[PDB]
Amino acid sequence: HAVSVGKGSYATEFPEIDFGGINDPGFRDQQGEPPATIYRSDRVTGPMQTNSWWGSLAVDRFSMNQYPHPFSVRHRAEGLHVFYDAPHNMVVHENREAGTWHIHGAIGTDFTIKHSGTANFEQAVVDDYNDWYVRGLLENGAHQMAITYGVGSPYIFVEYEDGSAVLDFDIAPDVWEMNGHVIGFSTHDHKHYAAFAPPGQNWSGIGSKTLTNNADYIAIAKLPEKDGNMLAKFEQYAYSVVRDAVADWTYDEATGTVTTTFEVTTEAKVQGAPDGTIFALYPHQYRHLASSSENQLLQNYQYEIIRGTMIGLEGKRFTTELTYPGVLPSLPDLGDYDRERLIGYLHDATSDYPTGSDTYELGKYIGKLATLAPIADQMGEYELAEQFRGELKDILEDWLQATNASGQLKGKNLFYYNENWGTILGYHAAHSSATRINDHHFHYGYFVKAAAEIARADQEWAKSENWGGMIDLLIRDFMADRDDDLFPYLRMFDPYSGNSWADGLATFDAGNNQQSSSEAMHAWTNVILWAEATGNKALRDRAIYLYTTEMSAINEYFFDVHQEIFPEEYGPEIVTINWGGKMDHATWWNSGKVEKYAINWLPFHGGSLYLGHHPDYVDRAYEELRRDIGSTDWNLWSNLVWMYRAFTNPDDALQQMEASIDDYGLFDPGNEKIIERGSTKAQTYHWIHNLAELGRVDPTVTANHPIYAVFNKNGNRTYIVYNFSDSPITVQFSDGHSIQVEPHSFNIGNGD
Ligand SMILES: OC[C@H]1O[C@@H](O[C@@H]2[C@@H](O)[C@H](O)O[C@H](CO)[C@H]2O)[C@H](O)[C@@H](O)[C@@H]1O
Ligand SMILES: OC[C@H]1O[C@@H](O[C@@H]2[C@@H](O)[C@H](O)O[C@H](CO)[C@H]2O)[C@H](O)[C@@H](O)[C@@H]1O
Repeated sequence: HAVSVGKGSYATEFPEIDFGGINDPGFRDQQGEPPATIYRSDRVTGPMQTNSWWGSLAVDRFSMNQYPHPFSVRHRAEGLHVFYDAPHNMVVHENREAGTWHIHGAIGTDFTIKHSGTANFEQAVVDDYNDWYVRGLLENGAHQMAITYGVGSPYIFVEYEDGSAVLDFDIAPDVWEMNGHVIGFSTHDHKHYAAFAPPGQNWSGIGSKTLTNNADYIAIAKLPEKDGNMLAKFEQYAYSVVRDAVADWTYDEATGTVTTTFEVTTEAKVQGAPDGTIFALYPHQYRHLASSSENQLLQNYQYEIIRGTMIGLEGKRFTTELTYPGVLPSLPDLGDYDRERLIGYLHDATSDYPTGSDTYELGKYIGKLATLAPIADQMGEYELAEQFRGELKDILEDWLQATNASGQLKGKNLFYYNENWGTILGYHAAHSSATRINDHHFHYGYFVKAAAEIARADQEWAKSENWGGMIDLLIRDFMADRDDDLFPYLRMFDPYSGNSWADGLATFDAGNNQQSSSEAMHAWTNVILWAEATGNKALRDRAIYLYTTEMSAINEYFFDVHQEIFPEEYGPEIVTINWGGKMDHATWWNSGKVEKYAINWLPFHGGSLYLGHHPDYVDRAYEELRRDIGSTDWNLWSNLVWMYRAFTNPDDALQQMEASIDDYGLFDPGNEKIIERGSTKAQTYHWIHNLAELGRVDPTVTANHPIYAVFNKNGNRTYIVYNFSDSPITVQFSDGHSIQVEPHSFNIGNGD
């Protein structure tokens, strides 16, 4: 009932859960499994994809509302409803007492794509998928309608079995261009679309509420404008149905460049149809478009969506280019702190304990210990650092074993492989990590942090035959490569939307969502560190690709650093939860003002420096939070605000820290006013004093190795490298600076 993996194991039978005498129904219901029923055809076998923009198609009989931008769509017994949020559908609402804001559209229907033979389909199943498109199959015996659609596709491709095409409207549309087999039309409220059938198959019902075509293939396009030249361009690719779509990437270690090429492969539905499509690019893509793709832009082809303006680009492929900025295992010892005061805070942290038994609360605790251990090493407190790492080893050697001393499955503190979906689940579970396959990057990222800190000091422990095998299993669950026997590809990540999606099932009418983008960035950071420590180049590079891409989406959709995406009337300077179809300044729990910003900053670690790349943003966001609070009396998590403020004004951060850090004493789970429960006084004091000495993050300098950071204080650069190798290295920076680094050390600020 368990599979050995090095010294560890995972359960292959669902354990008899030890509830610990807790009767709370919510807690008990968490210790379960994801849904038994998966709505997929027999063409889709093996580990099932989860955490996707389209997931509600797999989980609900039909689907919930989905956002294949620029459209929204939903499957129903009667067919596929299609919608586009026009400006008149978009609203920005504020609930002052709740402190929440919501940017959202409507769940309406512009028309329904129907099958002539039935309006009572039995179910809609996933019939195929690739990196960002899905093929949904509405089924009723011989009657079938296969719908191919995707984020960044202004087409919906429709294939019929045993019937023909129907477009049904509640109010008769305006057919403003009638080319026989191709029509340009607008809804009563002036939304512009087109429909395409093979030559000779002419549309009927023009002027009525129901447009019909005898063809067994049609495509729908959202048109950017009521424009016959655009209609003519959409005709060129309307018969090229996307079958394959891959996002292939490379990391150039010398330059830091992460290059991603998005390539489709299509199947021709008429003779001579080109192999290509029209893509709709999101801001995080087109702002980084490779020179070589520029000639494919369709300049005036714009769509407004929740994430700003999408633009059209034609052809088989396009490429984006991003810059990986490095990460560190920890800030080094470069601050002007009182070392005895910091040593005292390190000892104070021995009082801390996890505030729950589930993967998330245990995760926060081990992240806390892993953050303290290098600081203890720096202060010369090696015995204390060893105590922290020993505690990490004790916790991980427990959780990474599924059996007890007698060889029976444990009832808690273990991992289990759900074969139905194909996912590793940890018990105790929380935040629907097991029942909805939620948040695996957020939770398991902390387990990887703990393992990476152990590996930094003890390479033996981290070997695959020891505890490394189980760590690499957890990593595969949340970010597997292609053709993994146990897990779907890159579970958490949507390579086209550019971000992770936290909900395994996506059964919301706003599509999927992600709240803590920083806990996603923390997961990617820790995989980079773990992979560097254990000599796994392929895994490291995949995590670099994720870190760097996710960063591009965070800066657009969570922060809107360019002040182009959020509506002018939206008050806050952050979106807390991004959805497929809407944006909230709100949290998944009842919180105050600080938390609706800081949930996208925490935890602070050696990969957090991406938060400081846009100093005008950091100032604008801080000042807005300060305005709303009305002072620097933060309602909760004060230390996170001080650490954030230190990115641009460490003098201010320092004065706030000095005034309040010692307000309360040792760890108290009931009181997060000053110190957030995943944080410590030691971490806070070490971070702010390091920033005070280093100055600003400098993202204009790259290096030819991946574990580094560059800071700039009034034109004076500080270069930091950590070397995980047994051998000395030389690191070349993009500004001409060159340094040597000894084995298993920082170049500067090793401490002692
Ligand atoms: O959707 C991902 C997020 O899910 C959150 O839990 C949700 C519950 O709070 C709510 O009552 O029910 C929905 C399902 O309808 C749950 O998804 C977690 O708390 C978040 O951590 C998670 O990212
Ligand atoms: O401060 C006590 C409150 O903490 C909340 O936990 C938050 C998580 O839900 C969220 O996923 O992460 C943040 C940051 O780690 C946590 O503070 C509980 O949900 C509340 O019920 C609790 O009162």
